[PDB]
Amino acid sequence: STGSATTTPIDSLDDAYITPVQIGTPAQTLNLDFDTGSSDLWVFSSETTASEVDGQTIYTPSKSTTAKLLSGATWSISYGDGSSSSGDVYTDTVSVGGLTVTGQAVESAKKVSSSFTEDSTIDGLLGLAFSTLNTVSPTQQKTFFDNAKASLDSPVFTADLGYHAPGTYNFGFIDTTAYTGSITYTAVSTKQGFWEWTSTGYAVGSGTFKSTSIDGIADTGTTLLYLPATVVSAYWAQVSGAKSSSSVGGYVFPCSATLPSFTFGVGSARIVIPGDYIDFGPISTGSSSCFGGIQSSAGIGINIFGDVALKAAFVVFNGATTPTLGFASK
Repeated sequence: STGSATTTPIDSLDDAYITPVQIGTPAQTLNLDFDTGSSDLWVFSSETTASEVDGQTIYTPSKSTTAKLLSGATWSISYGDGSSSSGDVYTDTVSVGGLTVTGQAVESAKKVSSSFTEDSTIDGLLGLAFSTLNTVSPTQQKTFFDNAKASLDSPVFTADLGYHAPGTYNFGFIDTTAYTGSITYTAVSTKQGFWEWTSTGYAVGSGTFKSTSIDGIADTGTTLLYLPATVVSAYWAQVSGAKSSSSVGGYVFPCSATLPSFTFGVGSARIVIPGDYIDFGPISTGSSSCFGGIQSSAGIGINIFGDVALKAAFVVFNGATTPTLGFASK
C-alpha cells in the first residue's frame, strides 16, 4: 500500500504545515501537524476543556462506530517550545492520503496549552519520530508510520514541504518526479528517539564550505533552523545590522536586508536554503525589525533541522531495519 497527502502552510510565514487526516467511521477529517520530532497522534476532541477550544475541528469518538476506549491509558506531552497537552486514549481507524491503519492509538486531549488553543488551524499532531518517544502510559503506543510500515510497498515516508506553498507527505514510495539529481542518504541514530543525523558542514552565501560535523534532528514540527552559536554568528555577521536580541528572543535583522543563502552538507552533497526562506518577517506588526529563520540551539541541547532547512529539500525518512535519512535538491 501507499498514501499521498498534501500539506499546506497554516499562515503566510510557513509557521507550520497541516495535512488532512481521516479518523473514525464515518470519517471525521481533522487537519494535523505532522511532526517528525515527536511520536504521539493527539487531537482536539469532544473531551477537550471547552475554554481551551477556539475554532479547531474536534474528534468525537462517540460518533465513530470503530472507536474504542483504550481503558486506563493516559498521555501527557511537553514540547520544545514549552507547549503541552494531555488526555486519554481511543483506538480507531486512521487514514492519511488513502493509506489506512486500523487500531491506531488516537490520543484525545482533555487539556491543551495556550499556544494550541490560539492556533485555530491545527486540530492536533501526528507524530512521526520513533515510537520509543510515545508518551502513552502504562502501555506505550506505536506511531501511524510504525503501524503502517509492514503494509507499505517500501518502509519509508517522504516530506516535500513548500516555501509559501503546499507540498506533500508520501508513505510507502519515493516519487522520483518530485526531486532533481540524486538522493544522498546518511546514517541515523535512534538513541534519543529522533531522526538524528550528522551534517558534514555549512556555507554562508557564496562563501567557502566549512567542513564540520553537526549532529541534529530532522524535525518537521519545528519552524526554524537551530544550529550551534558559532555557525549562527557566522551567518548573521553577513547581514548588515543583524544582532541577537534577548528582548525579542533571538537574531533579528533589518527588514530592508537581502539575506544570504545558507548551505548545509549531507555527506558530499549540499542543500542550499535560499535567503528568502530565512525571513520570518516583522517581529511585531509594522516593525522594521525582522525575525531570523536561523537561530542558536545553545540551551536547547540539540541542533534542529526544522522546516526552514527541510523545505529546501526532498527528504526521505527511511524506516528500514537500519533507518537512514535521504536528502535531494528539488
